[PDB]
Amino acid sequence: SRRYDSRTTIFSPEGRLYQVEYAMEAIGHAGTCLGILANDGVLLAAERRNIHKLLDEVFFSEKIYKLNEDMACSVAGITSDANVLTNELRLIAQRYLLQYQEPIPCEQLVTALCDIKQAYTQFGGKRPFGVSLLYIGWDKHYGFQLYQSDPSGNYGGWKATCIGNNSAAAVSMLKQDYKEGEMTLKSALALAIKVLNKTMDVSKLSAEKVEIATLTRENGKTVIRVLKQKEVEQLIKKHEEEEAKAEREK
Amino acid sequence: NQYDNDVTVWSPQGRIHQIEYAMEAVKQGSATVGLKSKTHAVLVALKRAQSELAAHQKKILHVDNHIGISIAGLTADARLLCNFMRQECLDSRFVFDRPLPVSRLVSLIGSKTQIPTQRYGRRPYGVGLLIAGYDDMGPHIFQTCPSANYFDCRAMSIGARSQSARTYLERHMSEFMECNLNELVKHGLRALRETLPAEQDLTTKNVSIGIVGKDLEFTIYDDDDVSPFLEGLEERPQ
Amino acid sequence: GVILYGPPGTGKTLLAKAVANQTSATFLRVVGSELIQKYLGDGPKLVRELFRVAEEHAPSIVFIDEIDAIGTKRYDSNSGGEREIQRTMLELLNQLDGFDSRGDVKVIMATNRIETLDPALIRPGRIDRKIEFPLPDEKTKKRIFQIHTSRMTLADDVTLDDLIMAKDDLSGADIKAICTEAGLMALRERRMKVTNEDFKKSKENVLYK
Amino acid sequence: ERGYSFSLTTFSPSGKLVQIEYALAAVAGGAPSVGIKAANGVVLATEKKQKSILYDERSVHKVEPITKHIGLVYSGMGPDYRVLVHRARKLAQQYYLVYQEPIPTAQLVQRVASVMQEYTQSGGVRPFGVSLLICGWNEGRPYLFQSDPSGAYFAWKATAMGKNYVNGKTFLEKRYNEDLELEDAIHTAILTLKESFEGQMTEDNIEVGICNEAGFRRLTPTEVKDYLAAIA
Amino acid sequence: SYDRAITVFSPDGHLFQVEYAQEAVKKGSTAVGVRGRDIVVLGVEKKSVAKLQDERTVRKICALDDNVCMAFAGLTADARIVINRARVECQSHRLTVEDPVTVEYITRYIASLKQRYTQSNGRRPFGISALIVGFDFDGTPRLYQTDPSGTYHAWKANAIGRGAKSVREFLEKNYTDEAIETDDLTIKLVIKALLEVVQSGGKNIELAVMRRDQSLKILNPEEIEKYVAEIEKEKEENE
Amino acid sequence: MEYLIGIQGPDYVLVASDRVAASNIVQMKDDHDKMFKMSEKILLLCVGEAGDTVQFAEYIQKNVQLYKMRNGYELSPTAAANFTRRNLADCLRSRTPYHVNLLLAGYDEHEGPALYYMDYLAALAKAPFAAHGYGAFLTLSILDRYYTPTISRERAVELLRKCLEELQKRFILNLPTFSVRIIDKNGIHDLDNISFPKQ
Amino acid sequence: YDRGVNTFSPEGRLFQVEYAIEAIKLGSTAIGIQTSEGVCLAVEKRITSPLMEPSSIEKIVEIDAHIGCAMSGLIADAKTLIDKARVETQNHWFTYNETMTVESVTQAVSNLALQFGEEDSRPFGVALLFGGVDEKGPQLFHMDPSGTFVQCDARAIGSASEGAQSSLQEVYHKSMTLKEAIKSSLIILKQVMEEKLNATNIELATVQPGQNFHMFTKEELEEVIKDI
Ligand SMILES: Nc1ncnc2c1ncn2[C@@H]1O[C@H](COP(=O)(O)OP(=O)(O)OP(O)(O)=S)[C@@H](O)[C@H]1O
Ligand SMILES: [Mg+2]
Repeated sequence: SRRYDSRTTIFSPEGRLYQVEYAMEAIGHAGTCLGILANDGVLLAAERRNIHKLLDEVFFSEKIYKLNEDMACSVAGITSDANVLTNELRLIAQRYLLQYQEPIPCEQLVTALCDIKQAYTQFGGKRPFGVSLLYIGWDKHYGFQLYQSDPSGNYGGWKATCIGNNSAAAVSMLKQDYKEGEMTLKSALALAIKVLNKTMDVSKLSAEKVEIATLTRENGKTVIRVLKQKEVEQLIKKHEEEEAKAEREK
Repeated sequence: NQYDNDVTVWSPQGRIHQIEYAMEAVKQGSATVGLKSKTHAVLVALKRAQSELAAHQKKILHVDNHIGISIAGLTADARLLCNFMRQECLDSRFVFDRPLPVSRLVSLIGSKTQIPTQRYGRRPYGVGLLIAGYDDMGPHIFQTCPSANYFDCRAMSIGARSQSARTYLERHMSEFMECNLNELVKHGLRALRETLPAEQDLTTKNVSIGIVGKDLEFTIYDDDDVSPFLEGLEERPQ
Repeated sequence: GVILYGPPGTGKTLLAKAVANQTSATFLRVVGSELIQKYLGDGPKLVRELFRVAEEHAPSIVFIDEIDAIGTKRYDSNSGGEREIQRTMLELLNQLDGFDSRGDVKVIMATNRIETLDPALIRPGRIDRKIEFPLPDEKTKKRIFQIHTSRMTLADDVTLDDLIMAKDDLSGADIKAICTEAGLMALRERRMKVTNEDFKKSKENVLYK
Repeated sequence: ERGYSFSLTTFSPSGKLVQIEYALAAVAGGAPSVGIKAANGVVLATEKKQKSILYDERSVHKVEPITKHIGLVYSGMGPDYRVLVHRARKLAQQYYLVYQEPIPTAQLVQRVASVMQEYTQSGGVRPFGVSLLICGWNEGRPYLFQSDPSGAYFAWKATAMGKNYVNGKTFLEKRYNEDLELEDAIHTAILTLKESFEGQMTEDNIEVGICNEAGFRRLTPTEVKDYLAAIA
Repeated sequence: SYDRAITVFSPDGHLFQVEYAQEAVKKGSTAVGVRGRDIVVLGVEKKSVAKLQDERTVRKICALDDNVCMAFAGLTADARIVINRARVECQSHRLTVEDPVTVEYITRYIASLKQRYTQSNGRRPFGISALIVGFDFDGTPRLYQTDPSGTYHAWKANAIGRGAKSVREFLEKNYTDEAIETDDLTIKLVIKALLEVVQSGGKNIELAVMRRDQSLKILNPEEIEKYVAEIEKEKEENE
Repeated sequence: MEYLIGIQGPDYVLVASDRVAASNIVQMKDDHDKMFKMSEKILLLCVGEAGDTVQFAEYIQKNVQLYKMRNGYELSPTAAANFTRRNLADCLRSRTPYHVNLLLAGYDEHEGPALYYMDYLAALAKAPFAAHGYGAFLTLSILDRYYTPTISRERAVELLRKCLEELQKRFILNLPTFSVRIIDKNGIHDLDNISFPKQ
Repeated sequence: YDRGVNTFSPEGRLFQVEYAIEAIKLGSTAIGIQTSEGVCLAVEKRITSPLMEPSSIEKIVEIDAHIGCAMSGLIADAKTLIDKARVETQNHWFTYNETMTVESVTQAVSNLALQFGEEDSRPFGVALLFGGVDEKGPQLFHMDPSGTFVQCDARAIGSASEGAQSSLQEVYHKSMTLKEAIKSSLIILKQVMEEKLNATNIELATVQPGQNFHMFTKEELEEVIKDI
């Protein structure tokens, strides 16, 4: 019985460990998600993958998952492993609300899940999750927040990050076009359609190929709005009008 | 040899090698000789040491007032079966208020040590128990082995260089069932001088004798009271 | 014995190149990957006679690059499998510790995955000088920039530092990469001095795939 | 006894779960089956050939009902199918004992696919070798979902599973539109199962089940002969 | 339950999974700490900021109580669960014996937690090393460190992480008695220490001092911009 | 059996309790303290039987100090009081229910001052003033006689002075001394340990 | 390739018990000498760095008021055995109202030393000396990673163990005094350690019949050194 054990927990002789690096190797391919904020509001831009002509296009979202009443997440990686995590921190936020009668702060929801994710990399002889995912949300302590999880179990706060297939190309351009605290929730939308114009090799930016959801703070609402397919393409062509203007005049 | 790793695996010849390697552990410890008369049961051990200033490792232990044992092998598994041995004697004395018989004690050991010889990742007990005791039927000499196979015998010897002691016991066992306590002991003491190199024999600090007797509680003699028994032996012929 | 090891692209072969540049002695080069032969048994004898001929000539230091190749992959064209790998590498290791006259030979080493090859070779006496190859530092990355930018009529806009930090763990090859790529970009438009946006497009092309 | 308590499904160095990739090979070598929803109900049709004339075809069934209004077919290996049927029969009951309501078809696939994902990570088990097609008409609108051995799921208009599934999906793409009745979808489900069957497609070589707003039911071989007649 | 011996002996007398975990420490970022006679000063280098992240979620100096600070190296995911198990124990000390936790006590808890975890079934060892710094009752400032095998060990000045042998060799030729003369002069030893390490020229360093009665008080990058000016200004005139 | 009091103002909360630790018929300790801090702006005032007032109220204290270290900020007085109500209610239907009566006082920078009321059955009440013990029957009627929602903290002390002098006129227990706190934007402040000389 | 942890050799001993015997050859050396006047017991510290605080490490630690200890090999897992010995001497005092003898402490630890496996995970890699004065006078015991203990008179354990034992068999006799046994041990430690001998590299402790376990400190210790 010890001949068949694969030892998914031990170190390697060079010091690092192989199992989560194979998972973060798989997190590169198969998906593209990004977020941005500088002011009132925060967005999640995600690219759809299965664009076959025979699907029902239901469940209000594809890679966006509403977690709390004022925060949501975008996921990347193995989709079946994602469904277990998404309905796991969905009731971490509810057992907080049962205990304190107050909505959960957005940061310590991430730390609670990233401790469950860390435990499989550390004992049990168990396959870790090949899932990395984003976090938007609002709380009264710091306002609009943006986090990023990794399959190793370590998180981080950010301002704009992509976990796409060409995510290094996206990050290299996000730190080429940015402004700290002045990107309103229209310039960020124009910047969002600019970034996934680059990283998507399928050109011309099909409006059914991407999904965009925004979280804006209305007084006691915190409206999480998945914007429909009638206002994507007018935001698509708005990027197209200015690029023919800027190329010809230069 | 891939058939040489775990206790569960049978050989293609049908001999489990992990049991056969625990027989090598009992052949490493020093020799000891047990034998019995009609009315007595005497076992004699031979101690060893590491340096000349370190003390000698004892081997004869006291289980009960009518049962004593002698060990050979690694000493840690010896105390593991010894604390099982003492426990099974005094609870039978707690329940039935009687001395637990010897032949019924050893069958508890044979069922105890057979269990880790069949599971996975469980070593055998490397130990060399020679048991001397009293039933209502007189003296008994029993030996065990790490194959969980206990033997009824009348004189045996186990440990390092013990085949030379067995040849002495075969050609003198016609005399054993008649003699008193005095030359019953020094019959056994002539077996321990057989299993030694030809220069050092019995220098009163490496030998121990334990006797249970028909009106005599089990008694261990150590390195001063050995000297009455040890005197009265002839010189080694050369 | 002498040996190098490190990540893919640090300076184990180039360094040997400079070594030979300085030298005034015999020198050879061959790759372990080519040692396997689709037949059986030859490669070993090849090693034997090769060591022989090398030893027979002169003050000499031969070198093989990437022996771990023979211990990492497997080519279906090979007749068998490890069933020759083992024996060949064995005789090989012997041929550096021959009881007979070792002669005037010293050997260097250069592998990317040293951890996984047969440690038997790593025995003291067969291999003596054992040296790591690290990630060069950014403050030295500036020197590498200087290297691959000295004798090119660059444009004045060269702000190399804001280009150094792009790949947080880049290699000394990446410098040459960006440089020659930007030069190509210049040649396409027949320009001469290499401007900064050229560095931009360079970092974008060479790295983002 | 006890188990193994270690996952025998690990990541490749190329980042692919190899045992799930092998389980999809066993799904592709199964019996072909198609499923079509059209505007008032869903049609599930499969292909059931006994190996010889000795078998009793009225003994086992490919098309199985889960509740009053949910049916379920497969394309994979046999004995794995009956396990997660009996699992899904039970899951529809614990929803009903809490809420006193027939389960939505979406929430069933939430919980059946959660079993299959849980079963490809836990210790000492090989994954399932079946893919499913689940129908049902909850709140008027019908539904058609497809799971996989990995644990994901989709929402199809029309799809095919089994052998030559890549040819059926091209055939359905040139056939299906938004506006069909239930009896039209039956006629084009036989027309796509005729692409891969043998010469004789009788009333017992196939097995068809439908949903309405009247509920899920399974066709008897009488009217299956009438649909097989005047076909192709 | 997964029952398997992970850490076992070598045929020559080593524990390989322990000393493989020591190399995961040997490429984490450098953490340096010295102690003054009244104010301790420890500060990690290599913040490695990419100017698009929240600066507070990347911190590696936390507090276990009001008096006990802690820095580390190795991999961060194993760190913040050892810290959260130390926060419970130092809080459970107060429900017991009434005084706050002595700095020697909380090192024995971390070291004994880390040893028995190289001893159990089916567990790889931790891959972190720590520096525990506090000024206990009766104002005696002292520090410790913790090897991944679990040997707690006091020091007067130490450094861990990537490039820790060169910094430790630098301190012994530099640690005098008058180096800890002033509270601003002990900081000039640390800023001279990590500048003799991986670059971090005022932009990747974050010192954090503690004056034996305060909590931790991180100076923002204005005094480090001031201190690295004057530490290099004295170097400018003498050489 | 004891007596504590909860006057709450516009930007302050004035709390006070007695100092007597009782026994069979004697008083063991005359300067006991019923006051337990958890944060810089949250107090706790516990009344009940012998073992449960000490150990429950410090069980809550270690959970509030832990919340500040894990996150860097404190609980609100609303959330801190509502965390306590879950702990009695879960331990109520148990083999060992706690029998304590308490009221919690807190200030926040968002909703200002706050006062909550509980009992040994874990029922919350946001109240402008409250009291426990048998002295609550004597002293609530003076307190709603003279309460204004806009009351200054100087006259709120002398209202508490008036509310305790009647307690030493028609109440059969002894109760000589009373310890007084005040909570505001600057945190906890100790006021004068008001008392009545029995010499 | 990979055996289990519980496998016999073809020569019959074990694998990982015998490997743990090799591990205590890397520890610092330690000398204990039994004398009828009392038990003296010394060690080196192996100071690595000048920046290191020297007194934070220890090898002599007490078990009870009349029993001292000395550890070698690894250190981090020695503290598990020390804590089991301290609890055992207090359970014996609680239930029998007396002091546990020095021998019966050792077998209480030696039963724990070989209990690893795959149920209920490796042998301990330390070696211990137990010096104490019970009612049979001064005692000196030595246990093993194998769990085998035996009374010694002058035992030297550590990396310089076999080099010291040979130089210790020539000077020991049964009628020593404690004042010369202390001096005879530091002559041996002066040879075998790397650095020079001073008041910080070593430490001692003696147990007497009269007084309890006493550990020397850096004031009364260097009068032995300057009068070596
Ligand atoms: N440290 C460096 N300084 C200057 N140039 C360098 C440096 N490292 C790499 N280069 C350049 O990149 C090339 C790669 O160096 P190599 O000697 O091929 O390295 P290597 O690590 O042996 O490569 P591999 O692993 O066999 S592909 C050199 O020929 C130089 O042109
Ligand atoms: Mg190269």
